[PDB]
Amino acid sequence: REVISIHIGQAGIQVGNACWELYCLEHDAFNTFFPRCIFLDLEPTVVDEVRTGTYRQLFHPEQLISGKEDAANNFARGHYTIGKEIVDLALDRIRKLADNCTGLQGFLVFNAVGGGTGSGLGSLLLERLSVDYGKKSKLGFTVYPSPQVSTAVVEPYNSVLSTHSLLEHTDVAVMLDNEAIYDICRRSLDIERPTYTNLNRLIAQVISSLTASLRFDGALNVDITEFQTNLVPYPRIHFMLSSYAPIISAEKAYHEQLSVAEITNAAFEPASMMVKCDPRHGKYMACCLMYRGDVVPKDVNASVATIKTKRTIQFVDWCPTGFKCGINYQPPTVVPGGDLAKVQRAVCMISNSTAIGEIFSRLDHKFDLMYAKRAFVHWYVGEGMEEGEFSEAREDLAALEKDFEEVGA
Amino acid sequence: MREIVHIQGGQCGNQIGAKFWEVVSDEHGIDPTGTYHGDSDLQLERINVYFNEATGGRYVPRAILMDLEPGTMDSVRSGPYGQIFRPDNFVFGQTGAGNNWAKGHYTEGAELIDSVLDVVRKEAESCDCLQGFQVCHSLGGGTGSGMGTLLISKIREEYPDRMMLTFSVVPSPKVSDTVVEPYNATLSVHQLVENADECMVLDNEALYDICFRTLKLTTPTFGDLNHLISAVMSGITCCLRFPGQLNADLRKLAVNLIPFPRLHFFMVGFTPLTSRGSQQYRALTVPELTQQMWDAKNMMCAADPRHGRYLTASALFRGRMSTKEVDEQMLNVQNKNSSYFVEWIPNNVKSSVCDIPPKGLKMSATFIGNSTAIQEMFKRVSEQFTAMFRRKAFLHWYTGEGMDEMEFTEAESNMNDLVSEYQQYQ
Amino acid sequence: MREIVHIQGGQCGNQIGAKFWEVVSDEHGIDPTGTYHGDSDLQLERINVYFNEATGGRYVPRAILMDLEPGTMDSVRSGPYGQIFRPDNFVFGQTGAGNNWAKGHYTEGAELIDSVLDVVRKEAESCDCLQGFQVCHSLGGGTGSGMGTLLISKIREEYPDRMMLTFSVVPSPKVSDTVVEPYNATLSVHQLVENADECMVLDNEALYDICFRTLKLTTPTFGDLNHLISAVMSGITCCLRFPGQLNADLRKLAVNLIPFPRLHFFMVGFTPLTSRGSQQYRALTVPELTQQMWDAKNMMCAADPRHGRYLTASALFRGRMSTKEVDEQMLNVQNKNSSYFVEWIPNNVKSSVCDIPPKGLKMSATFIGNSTAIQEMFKRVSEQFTAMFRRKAFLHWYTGEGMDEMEFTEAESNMNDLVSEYQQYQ
Amino acid sequence: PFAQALINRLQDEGDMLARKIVLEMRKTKMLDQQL
Amino acid sequence: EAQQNDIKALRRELELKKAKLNELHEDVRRKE
Ligand SMILES: Nc1nc2c(ncn2[C@@H]2O[C@H](COP(=O)(O)OP(=O)(O)OP(=O)(O)O)[C@@H](O)[C@H]2O)c(=O)[nH]1
Ligand SMILES: Nc1nc2c(ncn2[C@@H]2O[C@H](COP(=O)(O)OP(=O)(O)O)[C@@H](O)[C@H]2O)c(=O)[nH]1
Ligand SMILES: Nc1nc2c(ncn2[C@@H]2O[C@H](COP(=O)(O)OP(=O)(O)O)[C@@H](O)[C@H]2O)c(=O)[nH]1
Ligand SMILES: [Mg+2]
Repeated sequence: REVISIHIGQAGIQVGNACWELYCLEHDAFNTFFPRCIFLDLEPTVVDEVRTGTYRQLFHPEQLISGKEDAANNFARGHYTIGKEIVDLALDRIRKLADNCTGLQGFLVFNAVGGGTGSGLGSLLLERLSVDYGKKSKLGFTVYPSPQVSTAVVEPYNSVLSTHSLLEHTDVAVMLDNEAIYDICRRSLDIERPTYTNLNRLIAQVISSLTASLRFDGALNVDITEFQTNLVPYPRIHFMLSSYAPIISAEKAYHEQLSVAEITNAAFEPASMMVKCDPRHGKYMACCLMYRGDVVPKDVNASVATIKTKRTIQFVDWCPTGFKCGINYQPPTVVPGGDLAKVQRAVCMISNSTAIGEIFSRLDHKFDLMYAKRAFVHWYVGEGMEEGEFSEAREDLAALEKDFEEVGA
Repeated sequence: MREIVHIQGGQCGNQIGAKFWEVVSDEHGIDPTGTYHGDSDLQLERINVYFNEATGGRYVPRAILMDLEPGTMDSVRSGPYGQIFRPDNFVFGQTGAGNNWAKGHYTEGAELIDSVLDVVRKEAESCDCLQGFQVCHSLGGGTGSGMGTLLISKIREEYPDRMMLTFSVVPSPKVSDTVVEPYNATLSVHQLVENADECMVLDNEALYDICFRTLKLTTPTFGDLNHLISAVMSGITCCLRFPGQLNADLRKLAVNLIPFPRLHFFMVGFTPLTSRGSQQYRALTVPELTQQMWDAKNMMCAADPRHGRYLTASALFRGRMSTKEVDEQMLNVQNKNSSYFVEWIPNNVKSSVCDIPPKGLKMSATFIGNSTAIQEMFKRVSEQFTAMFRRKAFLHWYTGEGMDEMEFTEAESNMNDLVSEYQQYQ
Repeated sequence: MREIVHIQGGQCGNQIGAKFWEVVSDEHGIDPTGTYHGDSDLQLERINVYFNEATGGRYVPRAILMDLEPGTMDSVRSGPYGQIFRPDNFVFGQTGAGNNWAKGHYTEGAELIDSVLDVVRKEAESCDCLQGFQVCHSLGGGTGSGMGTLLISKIREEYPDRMMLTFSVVPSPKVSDTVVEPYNATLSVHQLVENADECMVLDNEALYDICFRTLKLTTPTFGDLNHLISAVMSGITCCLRFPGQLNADLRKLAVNLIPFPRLHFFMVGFTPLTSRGSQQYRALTVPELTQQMWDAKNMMCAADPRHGRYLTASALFRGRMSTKEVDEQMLNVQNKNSSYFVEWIPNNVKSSVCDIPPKGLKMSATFIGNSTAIQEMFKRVSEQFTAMFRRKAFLHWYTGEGMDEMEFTEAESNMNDLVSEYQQYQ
Repeated sequence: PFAQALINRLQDEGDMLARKIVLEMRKTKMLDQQL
Repeated sequence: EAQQNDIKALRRELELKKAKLNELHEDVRRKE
């Protein structure tokens, strides 16, 4: 059993540069990863940093795909003009990666939707993967732009135009912001001046905690097909809040008494979500709890009972059994130079609720304001688009808002 | 990989470009004799963006000097970093225009523009993936403005997809060297609005004012002013030459700062800029760089941005810094000074971080604000232009060369409709 | 965290502040270069209150020098610890008021005070949590009194919820350096009673008396007077910089010593202050500090408190001491001389101890008493003001600048009702 | 000459800004009761 | 010369008023 990982863009392969560092440091159990990867980007600067880095010999030279020139924060450019010449080479490699494989669980894609490469050719890669395989799962861990913290200007245009394909192509989509992670590193990790490297290190922790069930034998294992049923009650509602516990420094960890009861609680407070949204406004549709390390089924069982009996958070009226647990034996590993201390046990929670319906509504106004005056539209239209797909992507998010409001009732 | 061909025109262009190639050659560690002598590995792998390996480690710049008077060429060849250019690239007329835009655009350009195009073509296809061209000229002179402007139009006809940067200085009445400044600048802008991709506006008032107030220089010759302009140009194309935590090429900045195709006149600033006596009395943090960036008395144009609103803004950072501090600082200035920014655009600031500082510094920054205060100069120019043209002063020096009255009226028309669209979007 | 921005105005302010920054920097172990060279880790914990780290151990003082003649600015940069101030904090006019309160408050202030305000804003926003501002100036001169008082009024309407100390020497007939001293003092005090949170009265007469008897100095230049004043300022704000068994901050002192919003004029003394001939014959215990503290011939004003009544009093102790001894000494001096204290307030003395002595001594103290005898100065000054103003002496230098006659009558009324209102609570 | 028109533009803009400042004061004074 | 003084006074007043407006806007955002 193996699962291969695709990384797109400046954000994608930097996340991968930390994720693969953790995989090699963690390791027959290796068979699911050893790498079965592909980096691809339009700007050669970040890929060729890997080609000369410490992991020169680790990656086969062909694997590291690199175009000639960047899409430059332009969804249309990275989806219609420049994507068309590189995407064919990428997926015609990924095929022979799958032919190397025999028991493919799925693919997992890493991209940020704000940019052009992460968004544009992300969706383009996804569309040819869906028509080629269809049944095989493709987990997409995307990075959406934050409400108030922002680096680009045209990112609302990109985020809406990317989402329109992220609905019906990916199977399980995990949101991740930058402000929420910045807040996590500021609050729990007490790092007052964080950079992208620290963000990517703890993103890898989440990925590792949800594939450790395939790699190592636990008391209750859970495959990628399991998330497919247990968390998405409707074919078009798959957008997951993420959380992790205990995110804790090296000194505080020894002082505190980490156990199963309190980390099940800590994984539920909005002070520890990976996406800037308040689930107090929403109702939980389903929750999924990956437990790693020193876990007996009793205290995880007792912990979900206390959550259900609390009234600070509510569930939908549909699910009395609104949980999916999972226990694995091997504890989480640490990276030298990393900030997370060694813990006997950790919890990665992936939920689904209606709080996500707020982020789309928040997104709508920013896109709406700019589009009404036709700001920046001339860049995308001359690239090959029209006014049709702007308006039609707009009404797709309008439908999604009504959808969440209907299901939440 | 990505390629930048350099083109310099006129006296202003040649001397600005001379100081430019001095600082770039030092950044890549190339000696005045043309051979590599740097220390870090990082300085080798991205010199093809600016140089060509000839033979025996001879790295010659990919530049084209262009003028009509030999004084500038000989002064270029005389000084250091003067023996690094290919003598075939010194394309050079002989008669001279002399602050007559008509000479540099219809009569004398007609016999030089053929030779420059031959050199720039052979120099363009010599490299594989062109990123764009980079022009440094003026709008007051004749052989800089007129010939350089005509060269911009011909280049955009041949290569319509490739990028185009123009560092152009504009005349102001407080520093007025020639008498026919309005006649030249108005006609030059008429061609810049339709031919260039983006124009980073400069001026001598702000440059002299900057060296007085902030730098506190005693005798600011053209060397120091050209040194400042070169530091801006190195900062704008540091992303191609060095790896960073967030990259932003030329096209990336262009699409994030230009919301409408005719709105491509920028203001520029460089930080940090401190007096030599106070260089050790200061920290080097991101907030300090931001306070000096958003100061209205720090733009390198004589147009106060607080007289209007910013449409967009850009900040290219260089150095080991935390991206969170970058975004928090940009958000902070976006909330406290809410009236100076446009409302129907949230996020008026694009940011980027490169990992290699300029030589000698720890952390630097470059600001490019596309504001609506730039329209004051166009009005500040058009009022002078009408003052002459109501009464046909100096007009015959251009009329007997080919321009008719409709050309000047067309230049007034384009200037007037432009200032109305900046006023519209404010 | 708790922060004090320092402001020095006029010639009097500049020498006082100069000797002050030497004393504090020497306490924190910073050499004239401005780099850290101390040993104890305790000295580094609380340098955010007065300094900013620049780079490589360089600590810059959080002070602003403000004057009108460059003689004082150059005399500051010449002396030791002169190279530590940031040269941009030397905000500075050029013409000169010259002992004319109207010139200091209406003509030259109107173009210099925007500049000094802008520096203060940067210095206030550069830090996080303001505790207050600290202004040292005189009341006889013009560039200190009128400009400094305008600065006080402008700042108080900007940040109204923060404390503010002002240390002001006041004129007296026995030390009469200028001729228009009352015309300056009366108008300055009128503004201080309505703007400043608390004032600390000083005078040059008492300082000369201290240097004669207690110090027994041969040649008391201004350096020694500024030395005494600096020791007082360091002593009062020692609590924020060092931990102790009973800490008392500036706001804690203000609310404990001011019973009514208009009664905020204090007289200050410092101990131990002994001559080198008798410093060898002395002992260091709490009773010897108190009976030298509460002596009338040790106050730094020419207002003998036994000619009035004490409202409240305060003592700030420094050094490893026993708090029982501190409290019983305050109890003894209040029970014996019960008549000198106000009757409707028991336990008139606020006391505090800090565990870091100044360098060169084992144990020290600082006394701040809010008596009612301060009205001797108000009557003593107002009669000289009346003696000239009944006859319109020197008036035209004030009148011809913008001031009219009702300004003097209003100032007379407010000073006169103030000494009347001190007398009623007496 | 042209400064005569500049004074009109600056005067009208200053007056309109006062109207915006006035309305905003009522807004903050309205939220302060709700708090 | 008179009209020039009028220009440099109206802009300064305009500038002060714009700064006050920003303060009010900031307070509304924090209070909301
Ligand atoms: N978590 C995380 N996010 C990143 C990182 N680098 C970039 N991003 C995000 O990526 C978004 C912009 O896209 P980029 O990845 O930088 O660039 P791109 O997706 O390759 O698109 P192009 O610039 O056209 O090449 C920004 O909003 C960032 O939030 C990173 O290292 N870690
Ligand atoms: N910054 C800078 N400006 C210059 C320099 N030389 C000329 N200028 C400006 O250029 C304008 C005149 O342009 P000119 O040299 O006559 O252009 P040309 O005749 O077409 O080559 C004047 O306003 C100068 O201020 C220089 O070396 N540096
Ligand atoms: N303690 C002290 N007082 C001073 C010093 N220099 C001047 N003065 C006092 O300042 C008063 C005159 O004020 P002046 O210096 O002219 O104030 P300014 O002109 O406003 O700066 C005199 O009464 C002096 O007692 C000094 O070095 N120490
Ligand atoms: Mg990118």
